[PDB]
Amino acid sequence: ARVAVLISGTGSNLQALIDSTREPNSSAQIDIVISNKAAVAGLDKAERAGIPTRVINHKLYKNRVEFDSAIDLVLEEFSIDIVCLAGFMRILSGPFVQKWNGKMLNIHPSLLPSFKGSNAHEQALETGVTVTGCTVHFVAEDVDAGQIILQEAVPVKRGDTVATLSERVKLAEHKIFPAALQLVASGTVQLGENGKICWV
Ligand SMILES: Nc1nc2[nH]c(CCCc3cc(C(=O)N[C@@H](CCC(=O)O)C(=O)O)cs3)cc2c(=O)[nH]1
Ligand SMILES: NCC(=O)N[C@@H]1O[C@H](COP(=O)([O-])[O-])[C@@H](O)[C@H]1O
Repeated sequence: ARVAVLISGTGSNLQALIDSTREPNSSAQIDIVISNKAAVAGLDKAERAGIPTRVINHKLYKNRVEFDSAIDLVLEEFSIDIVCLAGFMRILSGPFVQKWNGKMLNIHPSLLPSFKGSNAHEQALETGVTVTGCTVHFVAEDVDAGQIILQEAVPVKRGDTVATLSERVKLAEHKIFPAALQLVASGTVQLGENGKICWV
């Protein structure tokens, strides 16, 4: 299966996916990396790995649908089968999500359904949980509400900050995102016709 990875920043999740998809038994190949932001470290990581990159600046588009259309054009250019959102921070439009239904995965740094949104660690710390984690899910129109593929729990230590908690949770993200991508790319896991996860 042919994979696009969408990023907005550092790209540690991208790097873990590069490493995993290059293992001999990988059912996935990363063929394009798309950032909505110029000059982020994730682009350097892609270039170092010899993977093509595109920058599609959302600020240059009148609305989400036009921006998503520009992304979709590149996905078609590279005959992409599966999209991974890896630190990509834009909400995607309904029609784009529908087109890619069952083919698009996101990593989120909480145990969904807790702490949806862009500041999950801030929320986890404010709430005072002692266990947080990360989630890979299929992307549905409602943000962070699509079907869960894998999760991993991560402890919150007393005195944690976003810096220390995010660091600990990223170690888990780097395990479950490659594992989830392999499950979907191999056809082991799919989004069922009933909209529920199906393990074949
Ligand atoms: N339809 C849909 N889109 C998705 N995009 C992402 C991946 C991103 C999930 C998130 C983005 C934001 C958000 O508020 N984005 C802002 C910009 C934030 C920023 O400037 O950094 C926006 O898009 O206007 C909060 S969580 C997941 C996901 C999903 O499940 N469904
Ligand atoms: N709303 C999605 C979200 O918060 N994504 C989170 O952004 C970070 C990106 O790190 P990376 O650029 O090093 O992969 C990761 O923690 C990812 O789960």
